Amino acid sequence: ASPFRLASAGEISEVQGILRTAGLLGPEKRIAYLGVLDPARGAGSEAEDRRFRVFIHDVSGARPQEVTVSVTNGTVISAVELDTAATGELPVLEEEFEVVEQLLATDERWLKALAARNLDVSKVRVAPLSAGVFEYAEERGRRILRGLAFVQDFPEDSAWAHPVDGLVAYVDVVSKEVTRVIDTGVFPVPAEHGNYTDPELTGPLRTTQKPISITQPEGPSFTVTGGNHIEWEKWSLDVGFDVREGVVLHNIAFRDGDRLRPIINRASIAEMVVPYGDPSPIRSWQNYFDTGEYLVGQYANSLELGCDCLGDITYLSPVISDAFGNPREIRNGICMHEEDWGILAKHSDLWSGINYTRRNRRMVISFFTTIGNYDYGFYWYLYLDGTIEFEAKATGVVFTSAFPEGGSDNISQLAPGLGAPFHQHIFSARLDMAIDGFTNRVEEEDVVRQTMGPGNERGNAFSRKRTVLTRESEAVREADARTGRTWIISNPESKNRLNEPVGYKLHAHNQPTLLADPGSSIARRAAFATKDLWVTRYADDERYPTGDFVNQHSGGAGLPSYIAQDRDIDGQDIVVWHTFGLTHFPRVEDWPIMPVDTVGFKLRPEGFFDRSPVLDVPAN
Amino acid sequence: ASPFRLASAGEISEVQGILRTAGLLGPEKRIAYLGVLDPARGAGSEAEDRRFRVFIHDVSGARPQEVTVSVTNGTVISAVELDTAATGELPVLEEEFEVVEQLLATDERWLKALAARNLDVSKVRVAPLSAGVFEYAEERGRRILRGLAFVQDFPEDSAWAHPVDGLVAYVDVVSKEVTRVIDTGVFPVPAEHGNYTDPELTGPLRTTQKPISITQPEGPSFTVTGGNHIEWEKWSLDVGFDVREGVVLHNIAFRDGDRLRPIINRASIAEMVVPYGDPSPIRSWQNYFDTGEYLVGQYANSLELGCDCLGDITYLSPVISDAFGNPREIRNGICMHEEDWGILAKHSDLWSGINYTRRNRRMVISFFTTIGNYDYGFYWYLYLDGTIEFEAKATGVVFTSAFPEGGSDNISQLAPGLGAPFHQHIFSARLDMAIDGFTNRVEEEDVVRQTMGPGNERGNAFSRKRTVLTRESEAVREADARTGRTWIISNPESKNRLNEPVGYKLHAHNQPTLLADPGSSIARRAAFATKDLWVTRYADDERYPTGDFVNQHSGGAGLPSYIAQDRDIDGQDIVVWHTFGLTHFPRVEDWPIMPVDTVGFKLRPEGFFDRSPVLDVPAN
Ligand SMILES: [Cu+2]
Ligand SMILES: [Cu+2]
Ligand code: NA
Ligand code: NA
Repeated sequence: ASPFRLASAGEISEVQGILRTAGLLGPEKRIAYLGVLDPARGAGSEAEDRRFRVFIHDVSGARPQEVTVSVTNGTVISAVELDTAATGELPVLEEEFEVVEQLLATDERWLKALAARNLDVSKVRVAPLSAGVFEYAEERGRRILRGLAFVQDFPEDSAWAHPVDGLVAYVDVVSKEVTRVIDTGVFPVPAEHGNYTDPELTGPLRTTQKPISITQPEGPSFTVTGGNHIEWEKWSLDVGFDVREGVVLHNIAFRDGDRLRPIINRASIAEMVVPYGDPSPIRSWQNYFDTGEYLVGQYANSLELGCDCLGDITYLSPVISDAFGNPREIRNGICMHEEDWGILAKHSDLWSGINYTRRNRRMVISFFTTIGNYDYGFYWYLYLDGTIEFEAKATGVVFTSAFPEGGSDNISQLAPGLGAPFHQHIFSARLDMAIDGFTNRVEEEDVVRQTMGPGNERGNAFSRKRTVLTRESEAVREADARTGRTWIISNPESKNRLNEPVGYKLHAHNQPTLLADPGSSIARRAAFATKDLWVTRYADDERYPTGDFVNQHSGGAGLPSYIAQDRDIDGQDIVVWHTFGLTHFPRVEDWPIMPVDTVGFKLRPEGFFDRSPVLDVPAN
Repeated sequence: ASPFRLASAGEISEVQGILRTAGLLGPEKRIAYLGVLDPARGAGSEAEDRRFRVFIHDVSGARPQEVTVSVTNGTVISAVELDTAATGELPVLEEEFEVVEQLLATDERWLKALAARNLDVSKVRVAPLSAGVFEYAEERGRRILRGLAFVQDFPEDSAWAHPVDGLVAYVDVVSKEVTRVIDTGVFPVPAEHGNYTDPELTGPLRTTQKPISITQPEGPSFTVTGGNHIEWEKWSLDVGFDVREGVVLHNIAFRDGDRLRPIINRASIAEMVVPYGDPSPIRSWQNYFDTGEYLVGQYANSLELGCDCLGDITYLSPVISDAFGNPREIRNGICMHEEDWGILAKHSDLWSGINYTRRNRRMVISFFTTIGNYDYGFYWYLYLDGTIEFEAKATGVVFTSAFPEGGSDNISQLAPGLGAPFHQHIFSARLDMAIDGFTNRVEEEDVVRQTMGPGNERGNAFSRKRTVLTRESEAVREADARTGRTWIISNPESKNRLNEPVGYKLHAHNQPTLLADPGSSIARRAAFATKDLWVTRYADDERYPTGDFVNQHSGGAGLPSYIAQDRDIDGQDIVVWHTFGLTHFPRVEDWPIMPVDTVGFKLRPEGFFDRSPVLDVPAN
């Protein structure tokens, strides 16, 4: 009965039926996005009204539509025609990816370029990539993908080992036209294979690894009710899934004695951008908005027991829509389990003679997505002591190019003639905060160094300072690792037993933010990525830091437009947006398949509790 | 037969006999430090000579001595008398701790201060703390401890809940005189108890945690030979133990095909300092050098199976000397085990149809120490992919004070009337590098942003730059998180298959360094803590960043004096010293016993291998 339950196959089928009945889903229509809307602000509100948001593409070239449907009542609530040259194109459809290689295989400019390189078109794979917004006026209002070529020597070959540099093509996937083919010159195609299951490359497999067996003889310590409501070691939350954002956590709360205390109303990764730093015209347009352009939940993997998730695993299998409105199950797409996490607290006291040790554990909620060559794991952790942490795991195969004779300032060499362009992987976490309720504020905390002198005669004192962010115009903040800068989200109307406002402290990793020139297309489209922390006043329609329609959309939407409203955020319903990412200069060890690298953030209680919340953990 | 084997009980007994017969270990003598010396540099050192270094204290006031003995030959190699006003006092003896409380209990000034506060002297515990060097000219050349008082209401009570503020005493522990008693005023003694095993405070214990069973049905994947030589998943190393430094790793190497390739010759935590930032004269002198002043190895815990170390555990039980030269075993003082570490690499490839997942593992070497109220865990990790990581875990009970009426800029409130002064925990890792051999150099790597313009028309390019550190005077470096600064240790004479020098990259956490005023006593004595990275030329006698005799040394010893030699470090035998630490503003949740917080660093291969080193890991 919970309003936060996962979408069911029947709900998606019913949305299909409602759209069909309304005349909105004829044979020329495709569903590019479908997802459940969260309840509006208001305790109780409608007893039950499940509403869905749909983006509807038209393959004949007519204008697309944004539609909201009530599956409970069987009604279309609103339907608006979109002017995509103004507000952005819809997300890329899975069926449009296949179009690109097929169209290029019959284009005489493409065939001439491959013939000049002595390449067989039947062996050339084309990576179909999002287009962005650059200097090509004919692309405005059209759905464009750009293609880069790789050779596959045989059907099981890793094409990523054999980039065809100097060549790029642009394709209109609705009119099925190749608009431009650009050939800047022949580069040798790197010849070494990158087949990481070939015994010639792996050598004999290790025989030295003995098994590690992780079991839970009495089952796990968490309970799952209503399909997706979790209770674990005083935590309470609902696990959602959205085709765009992937796993979404709702209603994160902590049972403190007899009271369920809210902490975070909604937590998600609301965008992720992968900008490339190679100025070659073959790749200087290359920027993936995996969330906003491709929809990461759509490409979620089925996770295999014992390989992907080890231990006593509970799975969720979320349902999404295909392009025609039929439900599709992602079997075993979300893994949930608890993990031992070392020592929690320990002290051996000389004076009392008491020796005390307790162990920690964490609850893990994770999913993995694959987008072309890259594979990303998204991990949410809850700890016994009240800490909440997010970790992204990046692996897969690095995107390759030729390595130029004479070297490069923007490309790493991985193998003879094989390069890997520099790039970043930058995430935006949207944290709809609810620390003890919705009246919240953000303070920036810096360490304060003090000068030796009166009142500090030995020059040892140091302190800290907290600055309240009171309006959106002052709530765009940068990291400062040297001064230990953190941000505290507090509730000024809820005090702990020492009469201090309860709070949580956000600890960032302080990695570099977006490196592109501030005047670049990517800096305008991914403005969120240029600053570490943004705070906005909550609003129903302010969902993504890049806006609703990211594909081929110029600047003008998203966080810079939201904060211009300069709303009061001092003791209000607020949303924290945290930018964090990895800057990747590829190394030889990343080839031919990359070991996991990680980045994340965490939030720790800061006077939220009246004392340690884990004094009641037993010894076992 | 290995020169790097742990010291045995028999070796320590031989040292005792040698000292005794040489007349160096009379009844007035105490051993303040005893440890084995590493072999001198020599790629052909065959004749085994086990040598021990000893610091001998004299309780009657005679000059202490530094002695080197050969246990192989049964001889005293050298014995030097020390002038401690010049070169520093010897480490604090465990037996001097109790002397402070006993001497104060009969001092009329101390008793009068307690009587004014209505405190029973039999209930007053005194923390005996290191003195440092401040304004008191009468302390130069004398062994001083300073004492702070806490009330224990009953024998099993946590005295840390009841600090007696406004009172401090100084004690000469050799002449057994109380030199000063300072009473700055009466503060209420906080009355709430902090007994974290009292059911009245814990409440009923949780019944919700179900067991997690971690077993290795075929045994562990590592082997231990010669007592302390580890082989695990291509790694090879020796696990040493020193009473000052604790666990020391020797001869870290990686078996790459047919070659055993050195990486690090010796890795240790060579100092750790805990400076306090409260300007009250009761505490403004307070700075713990846990390694240099107290010796963290001698307070190592015996680690309990299933509580401290969980899984299939292999223990080492190192032997140390007591104050009279008798061997003392620290039973189960070092835990060794391997742990599952999630996904190592993963890719699902559309074009080849191959789905690939591999799991990661790490080898863990750990010990725990207790120094008064604090407990520290030291963890070294080796990963399958060549990564080396260190993690310190801080827990225990925070050091307390009164919380002043009207508040404080330098103390947190934990409970009614109970404060916790601000402080840091700063570590120095000493990494005697040996990347493919001893000819190494360090480069500083910064991200480079590029401006939009010719050759970068779309404003997307970015790059990096590397600066070689060529002499010690230019090898004192600061972090810069904003530019992604890392340091690369490479061997300019050993190239990978792409003809680039092999290297390892040091990734710091970029936490704040020492906050004290640069003119302060602590900044002079802990100068290492003021900068993130130091590089020196290797020398046999440059062991600790703070010098050999840290206790009551006036300042400048260790790294500032080593660096002043300005030696060539460009392609030489070099040592990297990395400073890293936690800045602790105590929170309510840290009381009455603190959940673990962590800090560390890691090193990752950077073109050390010719491709990923984990292609031969099986699916399992
Ligand atoms: Cu990358
Ligand atoms: Cu601390
Ligand atoms: Na909110
Ligand atoms: Na070295």
